[PDB]
Amino acid sequence: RMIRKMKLPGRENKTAVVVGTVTDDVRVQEVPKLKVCALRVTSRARSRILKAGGKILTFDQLALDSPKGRGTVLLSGPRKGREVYRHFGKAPGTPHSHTKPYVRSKGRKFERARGRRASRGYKN
Amino acid sequence: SAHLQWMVVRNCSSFLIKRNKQTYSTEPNNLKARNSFRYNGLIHRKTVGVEPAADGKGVVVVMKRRSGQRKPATSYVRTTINKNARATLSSIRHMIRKNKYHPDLRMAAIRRASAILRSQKPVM
Amino acid sequence: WRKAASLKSNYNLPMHKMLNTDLSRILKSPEIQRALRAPRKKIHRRVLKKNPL
Amino acid sequence: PSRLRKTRKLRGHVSHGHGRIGKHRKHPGGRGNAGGMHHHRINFDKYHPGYFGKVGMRHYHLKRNQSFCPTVNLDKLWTLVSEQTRVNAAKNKTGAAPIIDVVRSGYYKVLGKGKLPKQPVIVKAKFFSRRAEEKIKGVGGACVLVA
Amino acid sequence: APSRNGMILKPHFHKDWQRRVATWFNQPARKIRRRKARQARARRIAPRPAAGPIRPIVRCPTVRYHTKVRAGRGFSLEELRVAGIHKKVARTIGISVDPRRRNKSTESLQANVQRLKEYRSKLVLFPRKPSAPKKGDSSAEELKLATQLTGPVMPIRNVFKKEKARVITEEEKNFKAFASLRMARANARLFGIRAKRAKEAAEQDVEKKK
Amino acid sequence: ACARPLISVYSEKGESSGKNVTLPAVFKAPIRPDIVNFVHTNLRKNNRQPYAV
RNA sequence: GACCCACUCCCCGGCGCCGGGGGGCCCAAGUCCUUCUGAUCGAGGCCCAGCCCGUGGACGGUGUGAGGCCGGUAGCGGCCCCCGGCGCGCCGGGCCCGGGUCUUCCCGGAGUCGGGUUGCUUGGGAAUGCAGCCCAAAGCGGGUGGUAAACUCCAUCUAAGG
RNA sequence: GCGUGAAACCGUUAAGAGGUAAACGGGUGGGGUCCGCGCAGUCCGCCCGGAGGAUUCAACCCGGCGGCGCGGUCCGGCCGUGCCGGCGGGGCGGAUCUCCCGCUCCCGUCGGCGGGGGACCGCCCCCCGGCCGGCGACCGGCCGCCGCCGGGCGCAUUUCCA
RNA sequence: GGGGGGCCACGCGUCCCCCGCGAGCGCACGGGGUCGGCGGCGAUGUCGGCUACCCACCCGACCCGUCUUGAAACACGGACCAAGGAGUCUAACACGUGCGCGAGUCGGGGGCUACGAAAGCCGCCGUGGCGCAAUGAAGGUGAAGGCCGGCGGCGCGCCGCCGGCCGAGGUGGGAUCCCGAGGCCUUCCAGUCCGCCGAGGGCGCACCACCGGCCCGUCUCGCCCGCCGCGCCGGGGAGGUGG
RNA sequence: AAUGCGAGUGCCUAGUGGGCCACUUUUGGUAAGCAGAACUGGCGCUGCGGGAUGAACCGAACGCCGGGUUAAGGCGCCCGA
RNA sequence: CGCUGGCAGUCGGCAGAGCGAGAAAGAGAGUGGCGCGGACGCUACGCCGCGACGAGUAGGAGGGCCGCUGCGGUGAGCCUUGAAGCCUAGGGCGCGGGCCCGGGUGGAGCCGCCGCAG
RNA sequence: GAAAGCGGGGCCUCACGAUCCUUCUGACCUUUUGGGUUUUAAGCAGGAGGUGUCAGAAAAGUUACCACAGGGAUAACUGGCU
Ligand SMILES: [Mg+2]
Ligand SMILES: [Mg+2]
Ligand SMILES: [Mg+2]
Ligand SMILES: [Mg+2]
Ligand SMILES: [Mg+2]
Ligand SMILES: [Mg+2]
Ligand SMILES: [Mg+2]
Ligand SMILES: [Mg+2]
Ligand SMILES: [Mg+2]
Ligand SMILES: [Mg+2]
Ligand SMILES: [Mg+2]
Ligand SMILES: [Mg+2]
Ligand SMILES: [Mg+2]
Ligand SMILES: [Mg+2]
Ligand SMILES: [Mg+2]
Ligand SMILES: [Mg+2]
Ligand SMILES: [Mg+2]
Ligand SMILES: [Mg+2]
Ligand SMILES: [Mg+2]
Ligand SMILES: [Mg+2]
Ligand SMILES: [Mg+2]
Ligand SMILES: [Mg+2]
Ligand SMILES: [Mg+2]
Ligand SMILES: [Mg+2]
Ligand SMILES: [Mg+2]
Ligand SMILES: [Mg+2]
Ligand SMILES: [Mg+2]
Ligand SMILES: [Mg+2]
Ligand SMILES: [Mg+2]
Ligand SMILES: [Mg+2]
Ligand SMILES: [Mg+2]
Ligand SMILES: [Mg+2]
Ligand SMILES: [Mg+2]
Ligand SMILES: [Mg+2]
Ligand SMILES: [Mg+2]
Ligand SMILES: [Mg+2]
Ligand SMILES: [Mg+2]
Ligand SMILES: [Mg+2]
Ligand SMILES: [Mg+2]
Ligand SMILES: [Mg+2]
Ligand SMILES: [Mg+2]
Ligand SMILES: [Mg+2]
Ligand SMILES: [Mg+2]
Ligand SMILES: [Mg+2]
Ligand SMILES: [Mg+2]
Ligand SMILES: [Mg+2]
Ligand SMILES: [Mg+2]
Ligand SMILES: [Mg+2]
Ligand SMILES: [Mg+2]
Ligand SMILES: [Mg+2]
Repeated sequence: RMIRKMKLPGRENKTAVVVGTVTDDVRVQEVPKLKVCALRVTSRARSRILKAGGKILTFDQLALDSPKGRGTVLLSGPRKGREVYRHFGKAPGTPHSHTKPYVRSKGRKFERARGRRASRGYKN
Repeated sequence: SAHLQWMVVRNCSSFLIKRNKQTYSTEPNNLKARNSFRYNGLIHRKTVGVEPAADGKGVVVVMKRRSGQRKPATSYVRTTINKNARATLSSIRHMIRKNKYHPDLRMAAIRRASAILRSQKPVM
Repeated sequence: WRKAASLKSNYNLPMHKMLNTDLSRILKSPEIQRALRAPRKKIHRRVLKKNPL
Repeated sequence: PSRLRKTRKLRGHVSHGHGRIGKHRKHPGGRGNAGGMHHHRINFDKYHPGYFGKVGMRHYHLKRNQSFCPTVNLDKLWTLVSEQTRVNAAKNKTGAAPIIDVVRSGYYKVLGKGKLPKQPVIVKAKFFSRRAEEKIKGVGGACVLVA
Repeated sequence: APSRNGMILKPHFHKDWQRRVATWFNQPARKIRRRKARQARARRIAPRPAAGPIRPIVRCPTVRYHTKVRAGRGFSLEELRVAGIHKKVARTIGISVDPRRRNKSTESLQANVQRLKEYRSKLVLFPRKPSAPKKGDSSAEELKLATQLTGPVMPIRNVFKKEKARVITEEEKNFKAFASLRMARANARLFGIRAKRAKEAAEQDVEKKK
Repeated sequence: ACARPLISVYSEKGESSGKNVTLPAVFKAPIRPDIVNFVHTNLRKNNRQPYAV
């Protein structure tokens, strides 16, 4: 996601500023050089970035380099990426609501009969 | 750094007293004896201490040299001022201002040195 | 930080969140000091409203 | 830490956070999952749809080990072997293709979800999906079946 | 009474569970007791290995584990008979034997035979009479260098055969794996009914001739 | 930081000997009293003996 | 049974001798000078052996609060008894022994299995286990193969003795 | 039934009070009990004036110590989550490759596989040269300036003391 | 426009339409009070002490807890005092928050080596749990494509078939960031560097709304492709719909 | 169009689910301090000034104070005027 | 409560003391025509400045240098020249929970701060 | 109906019913467990058999011999309003 959000036109030779953590994503083969400022960088992402040839800064280093944050691209992770957000919204067992229910386990006989089948009762 | 170890010692130091809605410090080189970042006598690279002499008369002025910071045996230089009440007040002020040695403690050093000389007078 | 622990299986020293921690020397550096506005250290207390009438 | 709990701030308040009118009685609606059909039906239908009834066939002596088939997508296909396996084929000129044994890494079926880098592979797997074998043939490669 | 949103939980605390509570406060006490018993046994059998008899190379059943290999209970009688070791003498020299095991394959059989040969090459056998050596036993220079083995005897390690990056041939590029899987599944599913329909076709058409 | 000084090995008479050891990188690890307190107050409960009426 | 190869050492009981457990006794150093108290175990000091011992600064007692007053504590510390194990020599006994390839023979647990029905039990669902009654076996047999039944192959054990 | 000895309740002494049961909130007043160890009322800095007293000021000399140094770039060291090189030596790791050795199928020949090298790659450690950058979590000697101390010289229109 | 009193009006030198620094000195309806003004008393009877001991007066003032629409109630509990006395622990789940590591993470079970029954270590002890893949009752299946050239078929487009190149969607809103028409004064214009602002124009984070796309189940319409078994075989397309 | 105001959005969540009174509208009843509705405001959950007294009426809602002025009420005496 | 306000500029003989003012932006660089002196501050979890506001049952949240008992650290803490406890017409602090001193009684142990636990 | 069109019940506003079980219908449908064939059985999908206390327990009395937790949320006295 960092590669795609810094691959956009116009934003070359800029510092990607991350407040969270830069984690490695292993389903990508080529890493270009990147000037990175983050609170934390994981050990295998750090190796890939430094082998690509970029720099990894901390926030005091960013404050020394660009005090006003010029030539920077602020980035943030997907906030709805957590599993907690699939259980949120309109309640399950309501028409047109694709909300994940809370089950002790998933399977054939775990909440699949009365509110889910047109055969047994009704379907929302 | 001084800020870094101040964030450790600001609340859980052994020199700290918190009673009667006041806070202080029993630190050896804390002139004004209060718990603060500016007046803390051990976190800084350049500290000034003003203490009474071992015998009845005189004022001992202590500085911290820049070379041995992890070497507390030879870190502090000590001088003894057994003079009149005015030339010691010129001398300590010279030692701070002309040497540019931690210059925001000069009036605190003079006010401590006046109090030591007042305490070494005969009582009424 | 470049050589891993040899008697442990896979342990490294932890990374620093902040390399230069002496923020006094950070703040009174010419890199930061030029990109600041003028300090507004004048205290403006309240004005007793006299009746102009 | 009981000193951080709500009980220490509830000393002096008569009903202890539980109400003057409706008291903290013992079980005022039944015990456990009582009344799923009758008086907790609205909660059970508004939050647990499908909870009552029978669906599907029974299987008496089901052992989970027979249907063991762990899957790996093709975007994780190159993480099973080392990096010097991958870069040596990139610098290679004779067209030799490295062999990835996913049963050795602990996978049985290969599904094809992500991209593959433009270099030949020989994937040995117990099962393949159709898009998984076509993405390997399109990049140029072999899908070897093993038992 | 249920709250707004949550799981339907079934806690199994409806019996008198507080009577049968097993606490683990004697766990660091039983670890020391097991360690002292282990060291007392290791001192009791002084040149014999501390783990015990050697366990054979064994495949695991039940397809989740059929790729791994394991330590079994004992060497089979076929394996001991091929290796040339009597079954009532093998237990006296630290070879674990069970007679229940069968040998369906050849490769595991010869692997355990090689396992027995390599252990027999490593066995340092003391004389039954210490004052007088015998025929089938070790010499005096090996008994003074004979020590006690720590850990399992000849530990069992899962090996994987490394293969060269091979050049893909034209017939390997033509193999349709998914089509082969689907047609093999269909031919396994439809084998009996096809043979029965062929039997009916041969039975209805032979009535025409007679 | 990254600068590792050269600590001197002292003899049993109190004076410095000729041996110098470079400072290990462990001494430049971050200082986290909150994590030290969290580890200490959770690991100090592990030596406790049970009490009950 | 025959053909070959290979064994001269296993067990117990006494006689006598060789290096963990229980018990008993003991093992360092201040009551040193000033001083508070009703009594000190308090306080101050003991130089350049930084009072003395420390592998002993756990505890308890002693007229408050003691490493050095006492019992103790530390120590691969000592001394003195008793019991047992681990071994050697000898006597009186036993035991008079094996492995491999062919050849000829032999081989199994019954009012039990199993079936019906009844009742209890189990997660076991056309019956998981147990028991009562009735029926009641077979020997290329019998049991199991988590849906009752027929046919046909397979796989796997050998119940009703210890 | 004897450490400490609370409250409820009671006796007595002392003080105060009393016909709207007692008690209470606000606001004062009076009388007591003690306290301020009250009862001639704060000191501090500078300057001026008047009576005194010191072994005394500034400036110079010697010695010690400290600070700073863009000593534009003084000599020498140390470090680098710095970067390149090498007729360099080494350890870990690799799903990058490949002379002896056990065992195996077929005649000491001939093929697969268990096992140590050997090569390759990555990282790290230690020796070499180069710059870069740091010594403000990490400096030494000379030199320059400034400050302080001690000892001289200062013989008092200076400085200090009440 | 022509021929006595108040004006925050007081330059010189032109072109031309209408006919950039003077110093001083004081006063004060001016960014919240000062006096550079005073007087009495004070050592055995007086000074100060709001609070706390007692008493007096004026005004106010019904006994608390609880249930209740409503309690001072002729509603219940209560003579008085001391001590004890009531949302705890375990398990499970949800959500928030802090820490560590991070597509991984976790030794909880086991093993090694006074406090210490602690702490440390294991990695071919990561078995195993949870997460990384869903969907179907199940057999099972299992998460972008587009363009071009050549060939075959249908009657210029489509389908199938081999080679090349491009490549993980778009629209609207969107913190932040990028460019810069022009400009931010000292005697006057050109004039480079360092900054600062800015009309307008862009790449657009997270997130939301929407339109597309892909995976599994199911329905409808259909034409094709594969070979070791040519088949009640296997694989695909288009359009809705359930997860 | 005027007037005024920073908005939008997501989790977790206690208590409650006996109510009562008043202007106006209004059902049953001879009527009720009766029973039952609509709207708004109250009481409940709330003290304060006034209605002598007082759940709901009139005024007005509350941090601790000094000065001034009022509301609803009042101004012979209790009792401020 | 809000201004998601202000202060690291204590920038001193290596000095020049400022950002309250109706009007987007620099007290910018270069290029040509004696006397050795200057209050306080800043526990940044700190300090300071402007406004507006303050009812409360059931209930919820936050802050307690409020209180009790025990544990790990720490006060070169207190103590037979008198600890805990108890009494008090004594002096006080804090809105309050409560706390600190003085007198008496008593005769042996007790407390403050940083965390932990009930 | 010539066609435009109209019609997937009644001109509109009522005439009706979950899970579990049973029964019928539908597919060259899935499973029936080590495999194959055939009955049987279990599934998937759509109707029905019914809960009228109609969001759906399977249910007669008596107590002056009586018992408990409560209620002035509720009667039999007085007192109130009328
Ligand atoms: Mg409350
Ligand atoms: Mg209650
Ligand atoms: Mg509550
Ligand atoms: Mg309730
Ligand atoms: Mg409850
Ligand atoms: Mg019901
Ligand atoms: Mg609730
Ligand atoms: Mg004692
Ligand atoms: Mg002493
Ligand atoms: Mg003692
Ligand atoms: Mg001593
Ligand atoms: Mg002794
Ligand atoms: Mg002794
Ligand atoms: Mg001993
Ligand atoms: Mg039986
Ligand atoms: Mg029974
Ligand atoms: Mg049962
Ligand atoms: Mg069978
Ligand atoms: Mg079956
Ligand atoms: Mg048996
Ligand atoms: Mg048996
Ligand atoms: Mg006593
Ligand atoms: Mg007594
Ligand atoms: Mg009297
Ligand atoms: Mg009155
Ligand atoms: Mg009540
Ligand atoms: Mg009532
Ligand atoms: Mg109420
Ligand atoms: Mg009441
Ligand atoms: Mg009454
Ligand atoms: Mg009652
Ligand atoms: Mg009573
Ligand atoms: Mg109590
Ligand atoms: Mg969480
Ligand atoms: Mg209720
Ligand atoms: Mg009514
Ligand atoms: Mg309200
Ligand atoms: Mg009101
Ligand atoms: Mg009236
Ligand atoms: Mg007023
Ligand atoms: Mg009146
Ligand atoms: Mg309030
Ligand atoms: Mg009292
Ligand atoms: Mg139609
Ligand atoms: Mg009709
Ligand atoms: Mg009767
Ligand atoms: Mg009756
Ligand atoms: Mg009753
Ligand atoms: Mg009533
Ligand atoms: Mg009546």
